[PDB]
Amino acid sequence: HDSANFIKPTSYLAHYLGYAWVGGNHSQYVGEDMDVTRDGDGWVIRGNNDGGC
Amino acid sequence: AEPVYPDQLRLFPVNREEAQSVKSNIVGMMGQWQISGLANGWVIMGPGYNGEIKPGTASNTWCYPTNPVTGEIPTLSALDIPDGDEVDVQWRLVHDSANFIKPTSYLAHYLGYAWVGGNHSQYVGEDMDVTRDGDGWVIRGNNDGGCDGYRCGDKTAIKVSNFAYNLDPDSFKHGDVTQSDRQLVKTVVGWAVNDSDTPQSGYDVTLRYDTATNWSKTNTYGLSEAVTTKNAFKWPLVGETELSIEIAANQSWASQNGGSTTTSLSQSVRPTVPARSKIPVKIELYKADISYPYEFKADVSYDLTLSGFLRWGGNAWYTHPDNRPNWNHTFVIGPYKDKASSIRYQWDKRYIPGEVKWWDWNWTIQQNGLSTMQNNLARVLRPVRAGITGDFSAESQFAGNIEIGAPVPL
Repeated sequence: HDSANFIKPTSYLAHYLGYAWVGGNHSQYVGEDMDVTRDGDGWVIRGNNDGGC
Repeated sequence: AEPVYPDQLRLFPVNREEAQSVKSNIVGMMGQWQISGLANGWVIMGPGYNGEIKPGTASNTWCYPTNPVTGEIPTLSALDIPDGDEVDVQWRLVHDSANFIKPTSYLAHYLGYAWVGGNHSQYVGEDMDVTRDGDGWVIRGNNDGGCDGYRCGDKTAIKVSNFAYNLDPDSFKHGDVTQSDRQLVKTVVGWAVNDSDTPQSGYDVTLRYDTATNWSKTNTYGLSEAVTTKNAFKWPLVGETELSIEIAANQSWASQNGGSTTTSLSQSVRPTVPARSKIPVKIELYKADISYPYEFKADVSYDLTLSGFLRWGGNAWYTHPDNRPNWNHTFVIGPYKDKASSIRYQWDKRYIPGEVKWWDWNWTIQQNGLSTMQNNLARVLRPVRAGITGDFSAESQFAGNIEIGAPVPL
């Protein structure tokens, strides 16, 4: 849940390698508007998909 | 950045990540089509907007109070039970109304179980019957006379079993060990002769006895194909004859599983013999039944099982069923063993929506209040200490004997 130390660097790493749509619908920048969820024994971080794009 | 407990929230500071971390609880606590701000231009929308979090502005802001409090379950002092045997201690434990019967009945009531009480009172935990059943105990409301209500004859049942003891290291003692029904297995006698000028200790005699069992199972399948040709010919001297040719092929597959278990036991003697002397030895093995008494001081833990049907008007199960189903659940009152049976683990992890799989404690906090649930759970989980005396017995065990004799000069 650390945005400045964990969420931003990993999103930027994914962006630099060529992955698409690293971000949420409520911002224009990489690593913004990201949702964190608990799934099984791990965690999933993905951009918010509410509204339209 | 910091965990947020929903019971601490107040609609007067709340980050977007904090609001998203606890989303369903915040959405459930606001009216439909209500819009309130979070912080730094972000606002959260109520039901009908599907809980969307989008930039906006508002004067009504959610705000975690400047100094929130910790909601840990308090720890109480131990309860002392008069000394006796295991069953006496259990009987004294399960017949305490103020310390055992009331807290467990209130815990069952708070979770949504129906009819926790007897017919001769209007309050929870009153008019309860205690009975001895097998290796455990059953506590249920008295069902004499009549009652008025939908399925008022289906009283919730509380069951106690699987008692365990955590001994104090320096308190255990045991008495005389006695044997009965002794049957001989095998014996051996021998001599150790030393004719040198120095003491010698290089001698060894060993007796060992083993038993074992085994099992296996096998499955087999197969196929077969055959072609036959038959004709008739006339050959010199033999005359008419019949000639038949057959060719065949087959395939087969098999699979096997098995296992075994072996029991063994051995005895050895290694004497030291003085110079110019001899020593006799003897080893014996028996089967016998063993008995001895013991005593100690320990801490008592047990399993708690609740059985009944959940109320239609609301219950604490995380799916919130409304068809009045029959329910069973077991708690372990003591050291941690599993997540599904640990009250403390579920209570501590109530700020993570993905960990709520058995009981919804935030619902109970909303229904009854934080301090009421804290005190009830503190009374439920109170430690218990007592002194124990008992008896041990077992059939068909092993008994041995090893002897070194006196030296005889050569």
